[PDB]
Amino acid sequence: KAFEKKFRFDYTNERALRRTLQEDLVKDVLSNAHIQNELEREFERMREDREVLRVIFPTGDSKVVLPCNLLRMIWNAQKIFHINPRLPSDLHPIKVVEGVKELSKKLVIVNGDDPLSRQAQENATLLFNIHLRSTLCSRRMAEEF
Amino acid sequence: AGILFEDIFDVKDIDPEGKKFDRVSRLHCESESFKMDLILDVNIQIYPVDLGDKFRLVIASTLYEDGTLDDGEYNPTDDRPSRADQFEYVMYGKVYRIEGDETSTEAATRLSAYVSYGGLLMRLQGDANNLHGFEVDSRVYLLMKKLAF
Amino acid sequence: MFAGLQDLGVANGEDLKETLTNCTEPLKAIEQFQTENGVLLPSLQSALPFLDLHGTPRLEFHQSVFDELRDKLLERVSAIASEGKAEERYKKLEDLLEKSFSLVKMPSLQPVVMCVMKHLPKVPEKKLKLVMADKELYRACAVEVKRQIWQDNQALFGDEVSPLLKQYILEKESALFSTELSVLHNFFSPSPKT
Amino acid sequence: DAEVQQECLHKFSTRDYIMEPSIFNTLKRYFQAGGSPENVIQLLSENYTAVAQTVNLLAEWLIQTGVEPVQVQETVENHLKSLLIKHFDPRKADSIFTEEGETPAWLEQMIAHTTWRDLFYKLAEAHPDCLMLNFTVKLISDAGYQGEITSVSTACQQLEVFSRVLRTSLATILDGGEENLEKNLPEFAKMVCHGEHTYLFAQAMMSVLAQEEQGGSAVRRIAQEVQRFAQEKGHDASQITLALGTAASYPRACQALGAMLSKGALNPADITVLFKMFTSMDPPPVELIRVPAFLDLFMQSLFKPGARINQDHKHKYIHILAYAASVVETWKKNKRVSINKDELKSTSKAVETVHNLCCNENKGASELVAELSTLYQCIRFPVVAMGVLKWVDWTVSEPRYFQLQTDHTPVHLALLDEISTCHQLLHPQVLQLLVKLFETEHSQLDVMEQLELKKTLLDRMVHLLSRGYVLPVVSYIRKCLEKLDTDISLIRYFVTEVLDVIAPPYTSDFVQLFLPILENDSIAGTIKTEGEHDPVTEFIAHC
Amino acid sequence: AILKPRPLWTGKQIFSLIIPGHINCIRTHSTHPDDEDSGPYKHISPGDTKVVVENGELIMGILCKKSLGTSAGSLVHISYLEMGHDITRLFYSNIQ
Amino acid sequence: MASMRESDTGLWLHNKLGATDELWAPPSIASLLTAAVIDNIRLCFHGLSSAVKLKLLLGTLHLPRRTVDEMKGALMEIIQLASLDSDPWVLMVADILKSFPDTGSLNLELEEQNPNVQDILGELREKVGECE
Repeated sequence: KAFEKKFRFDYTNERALRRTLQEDLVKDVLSNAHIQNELEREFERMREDREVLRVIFPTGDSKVVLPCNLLRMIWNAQKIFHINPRLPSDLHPIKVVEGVKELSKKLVIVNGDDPLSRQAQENATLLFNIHLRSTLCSRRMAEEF
Repeated sequence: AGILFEDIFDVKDIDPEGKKFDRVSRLHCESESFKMDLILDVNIQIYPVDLGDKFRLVIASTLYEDGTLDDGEYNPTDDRPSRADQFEYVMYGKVYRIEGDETSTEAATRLSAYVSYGGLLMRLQGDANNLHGFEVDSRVYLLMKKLAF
Repeated sequence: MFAGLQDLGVANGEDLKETLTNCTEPLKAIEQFQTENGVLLPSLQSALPFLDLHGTPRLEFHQSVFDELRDKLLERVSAIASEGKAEERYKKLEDLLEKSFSLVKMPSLQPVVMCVMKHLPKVPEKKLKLVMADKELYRACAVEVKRQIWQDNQALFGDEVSPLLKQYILEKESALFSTELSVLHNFFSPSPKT
Repeated sequence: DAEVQQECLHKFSTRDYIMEPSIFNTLKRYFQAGGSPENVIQLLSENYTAVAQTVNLLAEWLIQTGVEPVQVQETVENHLKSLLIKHFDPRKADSIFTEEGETPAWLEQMIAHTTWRDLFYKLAEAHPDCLMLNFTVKLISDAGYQGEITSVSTACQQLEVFSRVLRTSLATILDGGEENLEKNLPEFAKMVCHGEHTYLFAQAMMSVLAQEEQGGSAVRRIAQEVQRFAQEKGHDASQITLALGTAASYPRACQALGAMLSKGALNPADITVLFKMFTSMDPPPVELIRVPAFLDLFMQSLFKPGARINQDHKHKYIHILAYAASVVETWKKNKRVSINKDELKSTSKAVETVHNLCCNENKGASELVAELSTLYQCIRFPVVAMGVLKWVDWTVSEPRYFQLQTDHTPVHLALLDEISTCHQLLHPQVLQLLVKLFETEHSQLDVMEQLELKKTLLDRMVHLLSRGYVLPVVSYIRKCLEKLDTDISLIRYFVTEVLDVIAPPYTSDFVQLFLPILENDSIAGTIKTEGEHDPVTEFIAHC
Repeated sequence: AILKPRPLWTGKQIFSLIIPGHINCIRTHSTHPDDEDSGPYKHISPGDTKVVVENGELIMGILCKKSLGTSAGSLVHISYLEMGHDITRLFYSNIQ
Repeated sequence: MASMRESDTGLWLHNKLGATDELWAPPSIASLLTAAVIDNIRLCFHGLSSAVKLKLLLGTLHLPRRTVDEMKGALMEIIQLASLDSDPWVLMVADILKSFPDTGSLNLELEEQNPNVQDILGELREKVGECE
C-alpha cells in the first residue's frame, strides 16, 4: 500500500495536480489518454523491478553500492537552479519518462546489437537501471524534488 | 523598507535542556499580537538577558531604508543610514528551511521558518499569513532591541 | 404480457380497455383505481405533487417502487429459504407459488414465480406439468425445477440428453479424424481425468 | 391540433403513461383538441401496468409469508423519501401553491411522519428562498411540531427560554445529587457553551451566585464544569473568568495565569512571577489559582513520566503548588482576614520527596517500596495523594507496564487502597483508575496473569466498597456482570468476599442494587454451596 | 554573524570559506542522541549535532572524524567526488 | 488603517463577523479591533444585527493589556454607544465592561429589572439554601 501510494502518481485528483504542477500541464495530463497509459506502464515496470529486487535481495538489506549518487545530484540541481520547492513547477511527467528511457540507452557496458550482447548489457546495468527508475519517478519528480 | 516581519516578544523561557554552551543561550519566546512561537540562540556573554524580558524583533531583508540590497560583504566604512542605529542586537544569517502543515489537497495554515546566523539557529513558528517574506536560501537580519516599557 | 391478472382480482390492460371503452369520464375512475386499488398510503399521495413538480411523471417512481418491491420480495424469500422452520416455511413458499401461478404469465412478475419455484425443493406436480407445456417457463426455470421435472419425464429427459450425445459423437469423430498425426497427441493421449 | 394530438399520442405510447400526474391535464388537453379517446384506450390496453396495485399485493404476500408489515411500510416510505429528494423542484411548487391558495391536507399527511419532516428541514436548508418551505415550517410550528425543528442554535438566540431551561436543569441537578448532575450535565453544558453569549451570561450568573460563602461551592463546581466543557470544545475564555474575579488588584497574576491557561503549558517565567508575588507580603487571592485546569497541568508536569521540568525552578514550582493546595486563608464578606501557613514546610518537603520518587523512572519499584514509611507519611495529604494516584495512572497506562510488573498483587494497588482509605473525596478517582485497569483487555500477555490482576482489582474495589464507596462499585459490578466482560469465577469470588466482609443491616439502596446481582444465574448456580454459612442464602433470607 | 554591539564572526562562518565550491553533505556528530531525530527540534539541534552543508556553507553542526575522516560519505569524500583532486588538495591544505 | 465609512464599516463588520455558525468569537477578533474601526463604529452600530453586537462585545475582552491602555477613550465611547441598543444583552454587557479598561475587572450587578436574572438567582439561591 505504501509503495503504491508513493510511486503511482494518480492523474484523477485535480487539486493535487494544481498544487504540484502548473495549470498548462494539469489539463494536458488530465485529458490525454496516452500520457496515462505511459504512466501506468511505468508503474508496472517499477512493480516488476520491485519483484526482481525482492528476489535478488533477501533479508531486506536496502544498502547497495552504485556508481552515481542520484540523491546528491538531485540536491545539487535543486541548489543550483533555485527550485524553491513550494510553488508548482514546469516539468511534464512524460518528459521525465522519456528522459529516463533515453538515458538508459546511453549507459552501456556491453557494446553490440547482438541479442546475446543485448541481454548481457541489460543484465550488467540491471541494478543501476532499477535504482534510477525508482529514484527518477514521475511522482517523486513532482511531489518530492 | 524590506521589513519581512515585526512583532513584540517576551522571553517565556531560557534553555530548558541546560547550558550546552556557556556563551550561547537558547531562548523560547512568545508573541503578543500574532501569537507565534520563537526559538533563538543568542550570544548571552555580550547581550545578557533573563526571564520575563520583552523585546522588539524586526526581521528585515536589508539594513538600509531605501532598500538598496547590499551584496552582503563587510564594509565598516559606510556612512549611509541604517536600522542598526535603533537596535541593540543585530545578527545576519540565511534562511535554510521552511516547514508547514501542507496537505496534498489544500494549502498550509502554519509555517515554520528556520534561519541560521552562522551557527546560531532560530525557528519562527506561526500562522502562514505573517510569514510571506521568507524564501529559502535568502539573507536575513535579526534586529532585536530590548524594551523597558 | 398481462395475462392471468384477472384471476386474483388485479385488473389488467384487457379489462381496463374494455371498461374505458364504455366510460365517458376516465379521469375519476383512473384516479380511484390508482389511489384506492393502488398504493393506499397517504405518504405516497403526498409525494405525488412533488414528483409532478419535478417534471418526472408518477410513471418513473411507480415503476421504480414496483421493481424494488419485486427485488425485496425475491431477496427476502432467498433469505427465507434458509431461515425459520423448514417444513412450515416450505409450505408457505408452496402457498406463494400457488398464488403466483396465476401471475406467472405476466413477465413483469414472472421472475418472482420462477424464483419461488427455484427455491421450493419440490414443486407440485400440476405446476410442473403446466410449466413443461410452455418453452419459456421451462427454460427460465432453475436447475432444481429441471431436476424435479426430469424425474417423471422419460421422453423429455431423453430429448434433452440427445444433443449432448450428438456433440460428443461429433467431437469424438473430429478427434479420430484429426490431421495432427503425432505420437504425443493421439485419440487416447489425454488422461481420463482431463 | 395535429401537433398537440400527435404529441399526446406519442406520450400515450410510453410504457404505462396512464398514471401521469398530469394525465388529468394531458387528457383534458386531448379532449379540448377534439381527439376521440378510443385510440387512447386501445393504446393503453397494452400500455398498462399495476405498478401501484401489485406493489401492495406483494406487500400482503410478504405479510402472509411472515414479514412484518411495519418494515414493508418503512422500506416503501424510505424509497419514496429518496425518490422525492432526487425529484424535487421548488419554484413550480410555489407556482402550484399560488394557483391553489389553500392549506393542503396532503401536506398534512406529508408532515405526519418524522422522516418526511426531516426531509422538509433539509429542503428548507438547501433552498431558503423558496416560499413553500417557510410555509411548511410555520405549519409545523402551529401544529405543535416546532420542537423537531432545529432548536440547538435557536436556543442560544433566545434569552428567556434558555434562561428558564438553565434554571430548571440546575434545579433538577441540585435535587438529584451528583448521580443526576452527571446525567443533566451533557445537554445543559452543550446548550450553554454552543453559544458564546450564552456561556458568558451563564458564567456571570454562576459567579454572582457563588459570591455567597454559604453553599457557593456547588455553584462554583457548576461554573467549573461549564468552563471545562467550553474549553473541551476549543473555546478559550479563561481570561474572561479571571476578569470576573478580583484579579484587578493583581494585574500581573491575571496576565500570567491567562497566558499559562491560553497556551496550555507550564513556563518558568510566569511561575517565577507568581512565586515572587505570592511569597511576598501581599499575596493575591489564592482562590484565583485554584482552577482545576492549572493544577491538572501542574500534576502533568511534575508527576507524569517523561515530563521534564527545570531543576533550578523546581523549588518555586513546589512552593507554588503547596501554597495553592495547603495554605489556607480566611474570608469574610470577600475580605482577607488571616492566612494559615502551617502546612508549608512539611507539606513542601513531602511534595518534593514524592515528586523525586515518581519522576525517577529509572529506579525500580523495589526502591520505592523500600521507602514505604516515608511514602505512607507523605501520601496522607490530599493534593499529594491525588498526585500519587495520577503518577500511577500515567505509569501504568503504558500497556508494557504489566509486562514489566512481576507481582500478582503489586504495591501500586496497595497504594490505591491507601488512597481510598486516606481521603473520601478521592474515591471517584480511584474508581475511575480501577475501571480503566479492568476494562483494559490485554491480547499480549497470558490469561493467567490477567486473571490474577483482575482478582486483585476486585479486592481493591471491595476495599472501596468497604470504606463507604458502595453504590458506584456495586453498579459497576452489575454492569460488568450484565455485559459478560468478566469471568464467572471472578464474579463469584468478588461476591463471596463482599458478603464475607459485610454484615447486616443493609440500606435500601444496597439491597435494591444487590438483589438483581444474585438474581443472575451466573451467581446462583456457582456461589450457592452446601454449608452452614451460605452468603447467598443468608442474604436472600434476611431481605 | 553579529554586527552589534560588536562585530564578531563565528567558527562555522570562517569554515564555510574553506569548504570548496558548492558542496552538499549531511552527517551526524559523534555524540548525536538518537531520540533527538524523533520528537521536535529535529532540524534545530539543541546539541549542535546534525552537520548540514548547503552550497558549500557549514549551516550547522560540529565537525569530527565522522565527517572529516576516512569514512565513506565524509566531507573530503564528497569534495573528491564533486570537485577534482587539485581542489581537494587545496581543501586539505587550507583546513590544516 | 483607512477611514471606513458607516455603511462600509457595517458591511465589513457583517462580513468578518457574519459567521452565524461561529457563535464563538474567533481569536482573529484580537486583530480585528483597531483604532479606526472602533472610532467609526459610532455610526454603523445602529445597523448591526444583535448577533454581531454580541460577537463584537465578547471579542472586545480578547485584547492585550497594552492595547487596552493605549485605546481607552475610544473603547469607553463604544461602550456608552452600545449601552443605547434595543437588545438588553448589549446594555448589560456594556454596563459590566465599562470597568474593564479602568481596572481590568468586570462589574457585578444583577437583579436590576432583569426578570430572567431575578428568577434564576432567586430559585438557585433558595435551592442552595435547601441543599446547603
